[PDB]
Amino acid sequence: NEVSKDSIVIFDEAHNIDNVCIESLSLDLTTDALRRATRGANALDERISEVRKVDSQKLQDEYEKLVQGLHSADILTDQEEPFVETPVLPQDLLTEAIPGNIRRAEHFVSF
Amino acid sequence: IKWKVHQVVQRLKDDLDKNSEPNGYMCPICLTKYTQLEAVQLLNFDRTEFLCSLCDEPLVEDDSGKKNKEKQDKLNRLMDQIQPIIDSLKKIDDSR
Amino acid sequence: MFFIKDLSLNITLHPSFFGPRMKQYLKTKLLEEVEGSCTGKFGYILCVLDYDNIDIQRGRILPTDGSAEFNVKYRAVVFKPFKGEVVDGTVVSCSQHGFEVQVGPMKVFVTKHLMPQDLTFNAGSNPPSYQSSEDVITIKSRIRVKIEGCISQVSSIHAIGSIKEDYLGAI
Amino acid sequence: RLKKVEEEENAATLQLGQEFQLKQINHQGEEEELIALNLSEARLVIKEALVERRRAFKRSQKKETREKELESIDVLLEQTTGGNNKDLKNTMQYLTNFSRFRDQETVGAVIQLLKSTGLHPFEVAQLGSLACDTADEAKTLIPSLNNKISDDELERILKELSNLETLY
Repeated sequence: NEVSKDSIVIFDEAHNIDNVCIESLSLDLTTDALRRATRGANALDERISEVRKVDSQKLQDEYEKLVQGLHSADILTDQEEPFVETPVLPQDLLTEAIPGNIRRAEHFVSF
Repeated sequence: IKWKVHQVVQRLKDDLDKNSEPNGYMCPICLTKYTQLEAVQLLNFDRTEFLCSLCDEPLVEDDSGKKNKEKQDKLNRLMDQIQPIIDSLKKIDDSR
Repeated sequence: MFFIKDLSLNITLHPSFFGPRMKQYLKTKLLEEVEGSCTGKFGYILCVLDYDNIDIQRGRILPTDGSAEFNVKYRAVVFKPFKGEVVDGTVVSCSQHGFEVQVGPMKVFVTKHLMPQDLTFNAGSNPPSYQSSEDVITIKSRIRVKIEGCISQVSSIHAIGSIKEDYLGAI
Repeated sequence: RLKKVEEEENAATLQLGQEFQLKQINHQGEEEELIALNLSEARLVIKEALVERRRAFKRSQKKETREKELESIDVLLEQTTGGNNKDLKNTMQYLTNFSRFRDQETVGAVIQLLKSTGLHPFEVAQLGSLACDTADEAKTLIPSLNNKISDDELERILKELSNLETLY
């Protein structure tokens, strides 16, 4: 973001950089991680149920913002950081709207 | 300890889920409870009340609807009391 | 919802009805103990299909009695009361703790807990009307009810339902 | 045998019951797919069966205007069968009350379209028995349909069905 396009670039002793390249886009799955994901999804689901019970205004606001199709750079400021950081290269990102099948919070949780 | 607290949690959660359901009925002559569906199949011809099969007694409704919030609050405060055990369990799962 | 399938029936015939013309006699018997009937496996049995070329063709005399047993195969229409989707039924009778909706053949009931608590039910109505905007119980009373579950029993069909959903109760 | 619980709900995400599943076998040995039906299609075929059996009795002793039709098939029913079919009276009242097409030809054209589309049978039978012209509202009604079908395809079928069917 804040680099000049016509600077000077040098690299030193990166003769094993292919391994860094490989791990830049490689990932593993374990059982306990799956368990933690299940527990986190359940916690998020119950939190969403509680929030829908107490004040559905924020959820409806988020839902309509997704109906307009805003994104992380659209809504988030600089001082707040994205939770799930962008895993893929920005040249390959999707920039269109969220589908209605996962647009609702409950829909996305079930998804 | 984990099995007992899990059993307590599931027991009280299903107690609250069951207490959120309609209370049901009973015939106090035979001292036998009756579900809402059992009341449905035991109605009168008038389509107003429900008569018992054996005692032929007009069904009187079970009293648990006010108990729903009571069991919810008992669940809440019991979780509050048990919360240090939950935190210690979390730290134990952190440990080996 | 209504279904079509080939279905089998076993029927006894009294030996007094061993006259020379019994095939259409059995067809008649098939008519008034298939049409207008209820079960648990197939629900309310509406009417028969394939009136011609029906499949009986053979029968056994029961050993201890002169009754002759027959096996009948036939296409028909029944009703299958599902659970979990919307029907726009009509209400004929009501109770103090909920209305009894007659969606076609059965009488599905909605408990006073199964109606939404924010529905503005007034007990001083004839019949007791659980209306908020438009779903006033009338002789027509088209109410969008979802069957929570049609509980199956011995051949007397009963169902339960609720209107705690958007456009549920509302058409 | 193992007491074989098999808990199953009936919905439209291909969540179909065992007792009425799709692939059966008919008694002559040929495969028997499930026959699910539309409300207007049932409204047609009850009349078809009634006129067929009535003409069958006409040969026996020889050898679509709903207000007339319900009472006429009623008196045809108590011509031979009994008067106990009050619930069956309720059923064809329901059929003539909420069946999406009063006429046969619109139903026939819709089925002629669907025989080319090759949609899911129970799904499209539920859609046909339903009487609505709003695809997104139907998706809000049934989240099973909301998850299954795209709204664009749902409305692109719904409008070319809605222009044909008799609006109410």
